[PDB]
Amino acid sequence: MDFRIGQGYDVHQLVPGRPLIIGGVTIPYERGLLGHSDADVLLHAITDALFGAAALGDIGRHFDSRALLRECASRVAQAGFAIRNVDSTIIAQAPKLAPHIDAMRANIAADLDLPLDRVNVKAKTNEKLGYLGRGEGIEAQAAALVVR
Amino acid sequence: MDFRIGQGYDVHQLVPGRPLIIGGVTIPYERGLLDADVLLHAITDALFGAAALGDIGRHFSDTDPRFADSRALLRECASRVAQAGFAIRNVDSTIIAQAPKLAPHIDAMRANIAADLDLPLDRVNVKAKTNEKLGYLGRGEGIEAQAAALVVR
Amino acid sequence: MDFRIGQGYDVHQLVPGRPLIIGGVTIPYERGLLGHSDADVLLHAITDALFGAAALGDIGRHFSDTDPRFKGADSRALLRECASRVAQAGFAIRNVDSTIIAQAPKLAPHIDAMRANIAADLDLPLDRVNVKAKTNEKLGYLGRGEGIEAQAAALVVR
Ligand SMILES: Nc1ccnc(=O)[nH]1
Ligand SMILES: Nc1ccnc(=O)[nH]1
Ligand SMILES: Nc1ccnc(=O)[nH]1
Ligand SMILES: [Cl-]
Ligand SMILES: [Mg+2]
Ligand SMILES: [Zn+2]
Ligand SMILES: [Zn+2]
Ligand SMILES: [Zn+2]
Repeated sequence: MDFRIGQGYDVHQLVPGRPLIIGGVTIPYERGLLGHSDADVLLHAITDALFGAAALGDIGRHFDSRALLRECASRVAQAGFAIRNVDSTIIAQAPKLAPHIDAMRANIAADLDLPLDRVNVKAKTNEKLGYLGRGEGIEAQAAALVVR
Repeated sequence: MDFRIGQGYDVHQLVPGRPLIIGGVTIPYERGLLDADVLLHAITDALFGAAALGDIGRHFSDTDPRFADSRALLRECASRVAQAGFAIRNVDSTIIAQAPKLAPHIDAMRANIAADLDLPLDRVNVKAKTNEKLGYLGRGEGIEAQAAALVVR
Repeated sequence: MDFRIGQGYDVHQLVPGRPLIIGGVTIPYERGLLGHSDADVLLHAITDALFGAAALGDIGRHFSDTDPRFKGADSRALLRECASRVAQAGFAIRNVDSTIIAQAPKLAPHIDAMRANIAADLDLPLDRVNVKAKTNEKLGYLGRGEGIEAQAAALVVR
C-alpha cells in the first residue's frame, strides 16, 4: 500500500484591528493575523502538508482558508490519494488556545471529511523566545499521512 | 494497515543556574534549561499527535498532583498510546543547540528513549544541529527539539 | 509493511561572494549560502530526514563538518551516498516532502529543477518528490534575509 507523508509550515504577523482566526476559530484578542486571505496559519500549514504528501506542490502554486482547505482536499482526491491522518502544532505566546482546540479539530475533520480521531491540533508557547515569544507572530507546523 | 504520523516541537531557555538535561542525559555546561527536557517533550508530543490524544499539556498539567520527570511522562505517554490501540513503529528527532557538542551523548539519549518506549534500538534516532549562529538558538539563548513518530493501530 | 518516517532541519547564513545552491540548482543571486560544503540547505535537510528514517544518525555523523574532503563538497553526491547507505541498511524510499524558507530570491522558477535533481539522486519518479517554498512573512533573521532554512520529511520501508 502506497503511503506518503507531507509536512507543512506557516507563520503570520500579529497586527492591530485584525480578527484572530486559527483552525477556523475566531478567538477574542487585541490583534489578529496579517495575510492576503484570513491568514489562518494552522489551516495553511495543514494545506501545505497535504499538498506535500500528494506531491502536488504548495499553497503558492495553487492559490477564506476553510474553503481553501476544502479545495486542497478535493485536489488531493483528484490525484488519487485518501487522507489517513493530520497532526499539527500552533506556536503562540498568547492568547490561550487550550479552550479552542476541540473546535479547530472539529473544523478540520469536517473540511477534510475525516473522523475526529484522525485529526490533531497541539499548542505550545515559545517560552518568550524570538518574535513568537514576543507575540509578534504565530507559527504552525503540520504533518499529514495519505495513501494512493 | 492503519498507520498514523505525529510531529512534535519544543524549546526552553538556556541560562546560567541550571543543569542541562537532554533526552534523559545530564550534560556538563555553563548553562541549563528552564527538568525541562526539550527532546523528550517534543517526542511525547509527537506520540500524542500520532495517537490524536491532544498534547503533553492536556495529559500532564503544570498543575495536577500526579506530576515527576520527563522520562516518567514519556513512559506514561507510551502506555496511553498503547491503550488507544497504537503500536509505535519508529521515532526520529533533531536537537538544535549551538553549544555544547551533543555528538558524544547521542547513543545514551537513544538508549533512554528506546527503553522508555519499549522499542528496538534501531527504531529510534536522534540528530543534532547548530543554528549557524542565527537567532536566539544560534546565540545560545535556548535549545529546540523536533520529533516525528509513526504508529499503527 | 515495515515503514519508517524521518524529519530534517537545516539553516545556513546568506553571505556575499558565495554561490547560491539549493536543491542542487545554482540560482543567480548576489549572495549565497555559507558552509563547509556547497552549503545546499535543502539537500542537507533531506539527507537528515533519510538518515533519520533509517535510524542511521545524521549528516554530521556521515559527512563531518570538519573533514577537509567535504570542503566545497557537492551536496548531490552526499545525498546519493546517503541514499546508498539507506538502501544498504535495507530501506527503499517511498516519498520526500520539503520546504524552503527564504525572504529572497524568488524560488518558484527553480523549484521544478530542484525536484528533478532530488528525484534523480534518490532514483525516484518526480511524483514522489515534493518541494515547497515560503517566505517567513518578514519575521526574524529569515525575514531579514540573514539565512535560509529548510525542512524535510521522508517515508521509507524495510
Ligand atoms: N497560546 C497557548 C500556548 C500553549 N497552550 C495554550 O493553551 N495557549
Ligand atoms: N550542539 C551540537 C550541534 C551540532 N552537533 C553536535 O554534535 N552538537
Ligand atoms: N523566496 C521565495 C519565498 C516564497 N516563494 C518563492 O517563490 N520564493
Ligand atoms: Cl520573509
Ligand atoms: Mg523554527
Ligand atoms: Zn499562511
Ligand atoms: Zn518542554
Ligand atoms: Zn547544511
